[PDB]
Amino acid sequence: MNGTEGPNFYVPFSNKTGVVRSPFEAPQYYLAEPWQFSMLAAYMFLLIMLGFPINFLTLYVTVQHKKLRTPLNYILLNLAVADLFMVFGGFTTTLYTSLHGYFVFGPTGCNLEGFFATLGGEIALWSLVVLAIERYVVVCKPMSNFRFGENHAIMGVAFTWVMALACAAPPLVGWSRYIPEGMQCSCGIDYYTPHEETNNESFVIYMFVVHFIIPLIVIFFCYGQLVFTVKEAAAQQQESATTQKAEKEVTRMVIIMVIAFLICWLPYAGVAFYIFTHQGSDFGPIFMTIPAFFAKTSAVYNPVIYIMMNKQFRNCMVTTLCCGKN
Amino acid sequence: ILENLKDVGLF
Ligand SMILES: *[C@@H]1O[C@H](CO)[C@@H](O[C@@H]2O[C@H](CO)[C@@H](O[C@@H]3O[C@H](CO)[C@@H](O)[C@H](O[C@H]4O[C@H](CO)[C@@H](O)[C@H](O)[C@@H]4O)[C@@H]3O)[C@H](O)[C@H]2NC(C)=O)[C@H](O)[C@H]1NC(C)=O
Ligand SMILES: OC[C@H]1O[C@H](O[C@H]2O[C@H](CO)[C@@H](O)[C@H](O)[C@H]2O)[C@H](O)[C@@H](O)[C@@H]1O
Ligand SMILES: *C/C=C(C)/C=C/C=C(C)/C=C/C1=C(C)CCCC1(C)C
Ligand SMILES: CCCCCCCCO[C@@H]1O[C@H](CO)[C@@H](O)[C@H](O)[C@H]1O
Ligand SMILES: CCCCCCCCO[C@@H]1O[C@H](CO)[C@@H](O)[C@H](O)[C@H]1O
Ligand SMILES: *C(=O)CCCCCCCCCCCCCCC
Ligand SMILES: *[C@@H]1O[C@H](CO)[C@@H](O)[C@H](O)[C@H]1NC(C)=O
Repeated sequence: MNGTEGPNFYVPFSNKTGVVRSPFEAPQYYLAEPWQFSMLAAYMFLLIMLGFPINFLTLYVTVQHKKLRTPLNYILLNLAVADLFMVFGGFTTTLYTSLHGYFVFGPTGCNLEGFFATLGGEIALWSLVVLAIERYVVVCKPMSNFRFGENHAIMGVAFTWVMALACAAPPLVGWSRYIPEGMQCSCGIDYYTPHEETNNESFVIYMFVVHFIIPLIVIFFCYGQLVFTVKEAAAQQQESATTQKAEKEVTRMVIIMVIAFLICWLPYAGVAFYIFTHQGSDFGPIFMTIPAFFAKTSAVYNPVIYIMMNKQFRNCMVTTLCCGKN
Repeated sequence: ILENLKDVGLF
């Protein structure tokens, strides 16, 4: 034995020496040194100091630059809101708790923080998907006489919020549950504990299939198509230097977007899969924090890729950051 | 492609 179970938590440390306390009641300095808790807090601090400005600016610059307010940008704004949910639901809370050494807000707080952090990360996830779809639709033109307009943009946004609730909401009402994770200072979805009363096993399969494999398939198909369309277009138009550049830039971007989606979610999926395949294993509190590190950091790198690296947003951001103009 | 690539912020 190497864990310690409680009514609604799973401390990844054996109580054979009797030192384990509830992660809702007292510091967990026995499953990690106090300094490592400070580094946890340091990391949440970084993600805020970088994460909030990047994502807030994205909304701000949109309020003040007409040209950004197009239907094809809605999903990107959406991405930025998702990131902020992660910032204020997840990151700030975790900065606060890590410095106490445990999840001082109790089980209900655990349900709130876990819900908003998950909602955030999930809306972001499905945004990145919807965006690949919209790009495929607009560029690959797989539908005769179709024009992407405001209404589709809205459906796309609504679709992400529905898919995200499809993930964050069940654990609030019986299908899986939220419980402190890693170092017990933040709450996630229980995907590593065989907990029958809530049906964790079927939920983990559902998550992996509907919320990882599907997204992965849809992204790969769409951007694969796009890279295909663009390679072909350029080959049939080699007299155009510009078209040759677009083909190269678009290919580079797709490699960055796909690799970036992997880095962000592969760890959660990889780890989840291993625990499912190797039922009951010694997994430490720090190692269980790794998948979170990869996902949560996307609140910074996603907007770098999808906003800062977007020519339009960038210019507007530079103009706004440099006072009047530049 | 070019206009569309601009619209979706990819070029
Ligand atoms: C990890 O292991 C430790 C050790 O097993 C465990 O901590 C222990 O929890 C029990 C209660 O579940 C504590 O027992 C109490 O001892 C104190 C003595 O001061 C009493 O206040 C408690 O009340 C008892 O006696 C009363 C008689 O007047 C009764 O009215 C009452 O119903 C109780 O019988 C109780 O005896 C024990 O002290 C701790 N031990 C340590 C070392 O902390 C811990 O809970 C485990 N961790 C997890 C997460 O489960
Ligand atoms: O030049 C941009 C004009 O439109 C802005 O707002 C638009 O944003 C969305 C269109 O995709 C819709 O929500 C809204 O109905 C549009 O009007 C801005 O409000 C206008 O003042 C600008 O002239
Ligand atoms: C602060 C931490 C957050 C927002 C973590 C969110 C994690 C998920 C929504 C995880 C999802 C998945 C699993 C639980 C396992 C299977 C694969 C995923 C990635 C869809
Ligand atoms: C965000 C919290 C992680 C801080 C990074 C340090 C973790 C890796 O560092 C090692 O981890 C072990 C933990 O059991 C310790 O026993 C070692 O002393 C420590 O060097
Ligand atoms: C960014 C805002 C910082 C929040 C202040 C965190 C206060 C931590 O509170 C600490 O919790 C300890 C448990 O480890 C207690 O022993 C002490 O009461 C206290 O010093
Ligand atoms: C309009 O033209 C005036 C804005 C020019 C500001 C230039 C100053 C750069 C400040 C960078 C901030 C880095 C500090 C990060 C804190 C850790
Ligand atoms: C827990 O602890 C040990 C590591 O010392 C591990 O090898 C073992 O497989 C784990 N046991 C259970 C029952 O999960």
